[PDB]
Amino acid sequence: AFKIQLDTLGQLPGLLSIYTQISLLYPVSDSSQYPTIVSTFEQGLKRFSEAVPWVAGQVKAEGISEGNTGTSFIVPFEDVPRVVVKDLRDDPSAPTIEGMRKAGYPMAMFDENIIAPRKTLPIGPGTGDPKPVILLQLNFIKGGLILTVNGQHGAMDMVGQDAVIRLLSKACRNDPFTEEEMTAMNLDRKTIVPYLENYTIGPEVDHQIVKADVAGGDAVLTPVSASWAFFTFSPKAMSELKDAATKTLDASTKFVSTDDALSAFIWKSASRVRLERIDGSAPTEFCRAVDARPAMGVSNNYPGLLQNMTYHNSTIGEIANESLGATASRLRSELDPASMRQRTRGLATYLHNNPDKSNVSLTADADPSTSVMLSSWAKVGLWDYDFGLGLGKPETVRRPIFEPVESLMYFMPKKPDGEFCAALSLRDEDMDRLKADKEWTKYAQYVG
Ligand SMILES: CC1=C[C@@H]2O[C@@H]3[C@H](O)C[C@](C)([C@@]2(CO)[C@H](O)C1=O)[C@]31CO1
Ligand SMILES: [Mg+2]
Ligand code: NA
Repeated sequence: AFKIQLDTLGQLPGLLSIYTQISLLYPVSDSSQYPTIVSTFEQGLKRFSEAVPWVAGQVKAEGISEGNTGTSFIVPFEDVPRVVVKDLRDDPSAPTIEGMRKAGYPMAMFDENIIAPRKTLPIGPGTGDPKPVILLQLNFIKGGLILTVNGQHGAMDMVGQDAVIRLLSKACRNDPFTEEEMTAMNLDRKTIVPYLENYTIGPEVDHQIVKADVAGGDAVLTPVSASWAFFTFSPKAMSELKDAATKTLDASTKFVSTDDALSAFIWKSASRVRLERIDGSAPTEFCRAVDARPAMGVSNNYPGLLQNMTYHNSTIGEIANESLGATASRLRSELDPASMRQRTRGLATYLHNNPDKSNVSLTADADPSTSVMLSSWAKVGLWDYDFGLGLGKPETVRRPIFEPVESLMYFMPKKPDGEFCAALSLRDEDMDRLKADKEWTKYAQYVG
């Protein structure tokens, strides 16, 4: 038995309600291999659960009442995490490995309804019902295997989910866990962010509390037609964007990263096409997800939810028209560790002080029409894991498609050669213009 209070940050209503999904594709040479794939995975899940029982638990809330959104804990559920095994080899609506390869692994070929064990959003059957900490699905497709992992978002951010998956891979291989891994997996969560003393409200929580007169909130489904698409950026395209940004930096900015440069290029490209439907004076906010473990001095192997955002406010015309380096400098300027730490402590403290957490959101004031809400998974280690399956490393690592959430965006785990894959969700008007935009298509290959 275990009763592990979630990270205070994981008590955010918008995180408690969603699952983060990721899919790994492997080629499978012969259908004779599938029974061993399954048994290897089941034995790995069993070994993992024996070492760290909470990975098989569920997230459960208690103390909910009027004006009290309660407190959630990881508590026992089943003996092992649930894996669903699904044979799609003869399903004509399923993808095939050759179809994938020919289309360049599009998001539309990773349909969460077909290849994931549970939806991202709390929509449909069984989303009212236990919330398992992690759920898995093995999908047999013609010539291949799609492994999908779902993580309960209050229990883990993608850095934490990567930590968990990485240890699952070790458990499948029957490789020992290190002492540091075991320690990180068992750190107390409710104390991992030290609170601020005598804190009511401050700039730490700017852009994170919903107000009646300000548009924003969690996973806003806009009443406009929208879609998801992947765009790939070659290692050369990425280095040319980084070069272009580096040449045009603000005087206050010594350097920017590859990630900064692409995030900036997208904000600029989005703002540029949006000029076709709104005035340049229209405000625009970039909300950028940031792993807060380094600022807090926490192990990269901590499997919980320790993430914040940085916020950047300008206007559509300014962002579109300024240099790439000006825009990348905006982003880099908010990454001082001391700042991230103070802001993160402030958010955690505000949450701790307030039984009613219903107004708190990482995108509290991000207007979907003009904003960019981006989370980069570029640094996570998913391209390296083989799960003892004998299939080699993943051929691709892609997020499943789900309902369009206007202005929400992700970077996939960076391919070892340096290729980036960006998932963009935009209203049709914006998406169509972006795809036809020469400055965009110079670097971005549309995949879908
Ligand atoms: C459905 C959905 C998932 C989201 O993904 C990334 C990150 O995992 C948290 C979130 C704040 C996030 C959480 O709400 C985002 O705003 C969202 O709507 C996000 C945009 O930064
Ligand atoms: Mg409320
Ligand atoms: Na050790």
